[PDB]
Amino acid sequence: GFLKLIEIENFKSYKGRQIIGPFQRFTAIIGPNGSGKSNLMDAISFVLGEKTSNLRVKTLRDLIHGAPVGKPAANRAFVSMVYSEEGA
DNA sequence: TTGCAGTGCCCACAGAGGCCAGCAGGGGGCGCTAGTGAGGTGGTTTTTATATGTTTTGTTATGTATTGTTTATTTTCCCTTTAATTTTAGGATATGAAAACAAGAAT
Ligand SMILES: Nc1ncnc2c1ncn2[C@@H]1O[C@H](COP(=O)(O)OP(=O)(O)O)[C@@H](O)[C@H]1O
Repeated sequence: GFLKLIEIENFKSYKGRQIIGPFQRFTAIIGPNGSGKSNLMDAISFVLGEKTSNLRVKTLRDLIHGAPVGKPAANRAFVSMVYSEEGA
């Protein structure tokens, strides 16, 4: 089928658990500069798995919320997707 | 002797014509002068002409500037040869990141 929606925890300006909306056949993510939007794609690649450098980040302990400043949100992060396919 | 018919003489006063002064006619020759007219001489200027001085024009010589000339040092186009310099593996490093182990903590 396709990807229904994405769930993030303590990752790239995403405090706590927030349910991102369900994804239709063609949606879009729009916002001004520095709004924290490419990080959604970074999480998509992350749950798919890829080396840290292409996520404009090193050592993979900087990916937690608040880590680039220097004060992490916690030592604990979830990311989770739900794939929706036909046959219910 | 006389009357009558006819003659002689003396005068005189118009009568007449030469004499004469007066006076007017024509044209000959001289005394004198006003007023031009022309001709000759002298003065003046003047005008042409001639000679001298100054300046203007023409010719000659020297210096400067322009054009040309064979050098002559660029200069620049064209070779063959290096001296950096770049590119391609090939090995080694490093720093990360899972992975396993060991250490609290809970059940
Ligand atoms: N964990 C984080 N917490 C807070 N701010 C962050 C965090 N990671 C990145 N940022 C900052 O958020 C800003 C938004 O950029 P980013 O999140 O990368 O996405 P986008 O490029 O779509 O704006 C950047 O200045 C980035 O440095």
